[PDB]
Amino acid sequence: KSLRVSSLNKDRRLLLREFYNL
Amino acid sequence: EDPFQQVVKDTKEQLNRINNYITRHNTADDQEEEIQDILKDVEETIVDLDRSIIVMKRDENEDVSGREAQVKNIKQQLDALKLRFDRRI
Repeated sequence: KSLRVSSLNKDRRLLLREFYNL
Repeated sequence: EDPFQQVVKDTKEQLNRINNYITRHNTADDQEEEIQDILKDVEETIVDLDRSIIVMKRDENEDVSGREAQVKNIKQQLDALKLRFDRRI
């Protein structure tokens, strides 16, 4: 079984996007 | 909710998932490379959360102490987990 959480990478990219809005 | 809170939640979940795995396979393994890769990604994720706090702290209308406590908590979870992982025999 995969240990990886779904959307984790997507969510990180949304964080970094927000980081450049600020 | 906000992008910061989502990543916090994903990170705790991701650490918790490896932690549950280690409990069930506490001998030194199919997921060994995988776990190292994900833990390193988590390290770099926490750096991103810390940078995000740094920038928000510049805004006088923001209190980042709640976010700072969440990141400290994640770092503690990560540290406890790394030792469990390292000590599989």
